[PDB]
Order: sequence, then structure tokens, then C-alpha cells
Amino acid sequence: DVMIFDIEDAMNHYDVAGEYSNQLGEALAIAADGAVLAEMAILCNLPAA
Amino acid sequence: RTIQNGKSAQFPVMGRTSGVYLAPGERLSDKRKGIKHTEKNITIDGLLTADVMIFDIEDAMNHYDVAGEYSNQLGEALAIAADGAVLAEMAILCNLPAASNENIAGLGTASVLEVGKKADLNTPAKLGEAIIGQLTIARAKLTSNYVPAGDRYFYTTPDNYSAILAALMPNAANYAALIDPETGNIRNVMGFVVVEVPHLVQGGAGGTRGADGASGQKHAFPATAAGAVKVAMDNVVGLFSHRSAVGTVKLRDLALERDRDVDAQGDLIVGKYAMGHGGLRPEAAGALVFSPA
Amino acid sequence: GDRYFYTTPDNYSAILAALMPNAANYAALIDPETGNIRNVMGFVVVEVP
Amino acid sequence: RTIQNGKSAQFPVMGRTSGVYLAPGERLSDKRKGIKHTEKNITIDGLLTA
Amino acid sequence: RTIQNGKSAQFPVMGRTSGVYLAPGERLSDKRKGIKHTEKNITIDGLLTA
Amino acid sequence: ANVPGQKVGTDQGKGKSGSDALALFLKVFAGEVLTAFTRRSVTADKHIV
Repeated sequence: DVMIFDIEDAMNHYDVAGEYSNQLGEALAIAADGAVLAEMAILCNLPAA
Repeated sequence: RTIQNGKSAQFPVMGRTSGVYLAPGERLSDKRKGIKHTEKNITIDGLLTADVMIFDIEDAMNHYDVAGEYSNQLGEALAIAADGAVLAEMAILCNLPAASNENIAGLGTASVLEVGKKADLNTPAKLGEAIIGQLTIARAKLTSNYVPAGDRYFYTTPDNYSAILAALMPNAANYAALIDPETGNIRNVMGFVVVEVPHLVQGGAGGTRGADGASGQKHAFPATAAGAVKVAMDNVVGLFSHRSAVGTVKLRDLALERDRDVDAQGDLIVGKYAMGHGGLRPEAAGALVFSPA
Repeated sequence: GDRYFYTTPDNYSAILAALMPNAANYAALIDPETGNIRNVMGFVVVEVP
Repeated sequence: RTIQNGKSAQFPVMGRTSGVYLAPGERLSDKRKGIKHTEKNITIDGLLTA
Repeated sequence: RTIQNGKSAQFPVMGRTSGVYLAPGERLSDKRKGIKHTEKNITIDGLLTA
Repeated sequence: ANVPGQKVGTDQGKGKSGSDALALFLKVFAGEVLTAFTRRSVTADKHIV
């Protein structure tokens, strides 16, 4: 999530609402990618029994 | 880029990430943070000019035309200063202080790669091997920082361009690759494009002419290597980068003018422009240097 | 038919340095003008930062 | 090159550059240097016979 | 006055001059002076509600 | 020598230093925003879903 205030949006000289929404759906695709590669190194540390 | 009025310009910068999991019955506003911002600036330099003056009796006592050729040496004397002023800005992104070596902590820094001592590398075929060897380690530093693989360049002098053509000849290599022996050309080397520049360690323009046609210089290439200085004139071998690390701002563009003088019976020709230079991203730059003696 | 190998961009450039005209004796498996590697023993090579 | 009459020939030579910064208030006439010229000469040797 | 974005505004200031006589044969650039400049600033306070 | 003229950028008020010749000009917005480089996933289509 992200939160934007109204007074700070009137003193600014460009638009920010378009790029905040691209870093939100890209941050949720890296965790699912990095959680699969950590299930291949657990299969190698199983106990001897 | 181009502007209309003012004395500077601004470039904004931003970037971060996030992500946690929420239990049923909790509020989103108890585990919230924010993204960070910063900026960069580039300033205008001044006005740059060049001119000649011609009289009317010497233009009649002469047997070949000169007017049309004097205006071709006025437009290329102004395009070489702007070319040596940019190559001196790629060597100052690599001299940043340690405590301020990147824009936002976690985005990446600049790379300085050593080749070896100068005394040992004496043969001109003992140096091209090292130069080629260090272009596969500089290829893996631009990928760890997510730099796109579409526009990469390498700049070097014509003297070190003939030390890579000597390490791929039948007396040093086991099989043929890359070069062309009948013309002297090098193709791409690991995605890079090789460019040779006769004027590499020359800076920008100054304020006064010399006898040959002597004052404060702008954008001077650093001279002597020291504790806080990594790249200098007595170390550099080359520079590599992506086309997003250096920029230019234009206020006015090139133009020519003519005038007629009646009190002295002559003619005048002038040319001028106004520009500014600077560097933007520290994480898309690098250099190759000699190891300390 | 479906086998994969995962490594970092650092150990990926150490295999490119061992198949060069200064270490090898004949050409195989690489492209020197771009920096790519074809299949090796039926595997597929992937670099992950 | 071929000529029709005369005893010599002439080739002109020229070339020069450079530009500087102008602070507001100064004059272009106080920082002016010009482009240079020179020449080369080739003369007829004589008559060669056998 | 009214603006659209920013955190402050600017107002420039200027001076005055005077005239003089010119006899036939004299130059205008030997009797020249200048006018002066300065500036003023105003800033925004914040948001006021009820 | 030099030519007398106007100083539009120098501050010549009362009790104010005038050692800077570019004090009354403004800074402007360039027109480009430097956003971070994108990231991509690699394991999306190489296992059972």
C-alpha cells in the first residue's frame, strides 16, 4: 500500500500517481519468484532418517 | 534536452519496494512506510564565440576564393570543445567521496577495475590480453545492477586500439575470431561497441588564446592520482558506460551572422551557442586503470 | 528434455572466459560477439541476480 | 599536373581554429587572432637527353 | 495575486535615471551610468480548516 | 576597454553583498524523471501450477 496527502500534491510540478502503481505489482512478483528457489535447497538438507 | 529561460535545471529520482502479510482482523495503517526521493542539477556555462575580419582591397588583389571556406572552419571549431567537455564528465562520476557514492542506498555504485603494473606489461601483445580479460568482468557488473543490454560503448585512444589487434594475430591466438586482418577492424566484443578518439584527455575551452592562437579552463580532465582521486591522466586506459549516465541542456543553438563595416571597409562573421553538461546516474559507469607502482 | 541450471551473473562469466582463443584449442558452444551460451549436456543455463 | 608555359608553379596552404568564452561587457576586437597562410614552390629542372 | 504551484514567489524592483545635454560631435557612451535591481519574497504557510 | 551596461542579475540593495552575478535568476524543471530500472522473474513457467 501507499498513502498520498493533498497539501503536498498542490506544490508539486509533476505527476506521481502513475509510477507508484507500477512498483506495487512488481514487488509482489519477486517474492513469489524467490520463494521457489528456496524450496530446492531444503530438499538437500532433509535429515538422514 | 532543451529549455527556454533560467540558469539551471532539475531531474527527480525515486525508487523502493515493500510487502508483508496481514492476519484477519488487523489494520493496514500499523505497518506502513514510504518511498524516498532526491534530485540532481545541471548549470549553464556561458557564451562561446569565434570570428574573422576581412578587408576589401586584399579581397580584390587575390586569385582564389576564401570567403566560403572561412565559414567551414568556424562551425567545427565549436563542435570539438563540446566533444571534449563530455568525456571529462565520465571521469568525475568515478571520483565521488566514499560517504556519498550513490544516489539512494541500495541502487548501485561505480566500478574501477585494475589491469596490472606498467613495468611488467611491456610488450604490446602482453597488454591486449589483459584488456580483453577485463572486459568480461566489467560485463557482469552492469548486469548485477539491472542495466539494460542494448546500448553499451567503450572509448580508448588509437594507441591502445592497436594493442588488441596484436593479441588476435596468428602468432598469439589459437583460432580466428572477431578481427579482420586485411582492413584492421574490430567487431563487437561482449555487447560493447569499440570507438577510438584522437582527443580523449583534452578538456573544454578557455578564456584567452595563446601565441599560436593561457587562462582559466572549464571542465579540465583531472591531472594527478591521489588518495581521493582514482582516475587521472597518468592512469586511464579506457572508459565504458550506458547511454543514460551523462546529459546535456541547450538554451540557444548554433547560428551564423554577417555584418558590414563602413568606417574601416570590411566584413565580419561570427558564430555562437550556449550549453551545459553534467552526469546523472552513478551506477552505469566504469573505468580501467593501471595498478599502483 | 526439461532440465535447468541456475547461477549468478558472476560465476556465469567464468565459463565464458574458459572458452576463449587464449585458453581453448577450438571453437564450441559460445558466441563471442554477444556473450551467449547454448545448451550444455542437455541443460539450460539461467542467470539470476 | 601539366602547364603550358612558365618557369614555376604555386600551391597555397592554410588552416586554423579555436574559440573562447566572452563575459558580458568585453569586446570581440580585444581577443582576436587570425588564420595563417603560406605556400610551396616547384620549379622546372631543364632538359634531359641521351 | 495568484499562482498555480510552488512554495514561494518573487517581486523585482527598479530605480530611476536622468537626462543630459549633447553637443554636436560628442559620443553617447562617455556619459553613461546604470540602473539598479533587487528582489522581495513571500512564502506559503499551510492549510487552515474548520 | 569594456562597455558600460546593465546588470540584470546582480543584487545591489542596501546592506546586501553583490559578489554573485547570477543571483536574481530562477531554476526550472527539465522535463524528464529518473525512475529505477525494472526487475523480471525467471521461474514463472518452469514448474507445476
